[PDB]
Amino acid sequence: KVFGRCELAAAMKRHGLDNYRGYSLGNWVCAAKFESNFNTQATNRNTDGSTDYGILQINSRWWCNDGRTPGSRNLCNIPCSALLSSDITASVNCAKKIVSDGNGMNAWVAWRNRCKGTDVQAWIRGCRL
Repeated sequence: KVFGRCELAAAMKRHGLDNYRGYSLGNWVCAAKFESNFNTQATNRNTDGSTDYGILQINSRWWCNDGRTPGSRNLCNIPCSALLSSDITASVNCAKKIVSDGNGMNAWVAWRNRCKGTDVQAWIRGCRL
């Protein structure tokens, strides 16, 4: 599924991401935009052999099991395939664990490079929330 901007903002809010660990909804929306272009099916192979999955490009090195990331963990206790669903629950639950891990949203390199410090509220402008 390719979410609309305001549609994703509503789903993220519903699932408890808005101000989670102090990160406003705009931050999450912005991260999703640059991680996946709002596409739940997005996958991207990394140089180290791990793969990033779903709307928030959650990585198989630590967070999910894909069966082809040697030495990796599965700290969210999910198959990485679950992170590709049209329903964002698994991605949101796992994101919450990630953002609690110590470095906040800096875990998402596209958030640090493209969202951090910017006017992230723009991402939820006009949305009925």
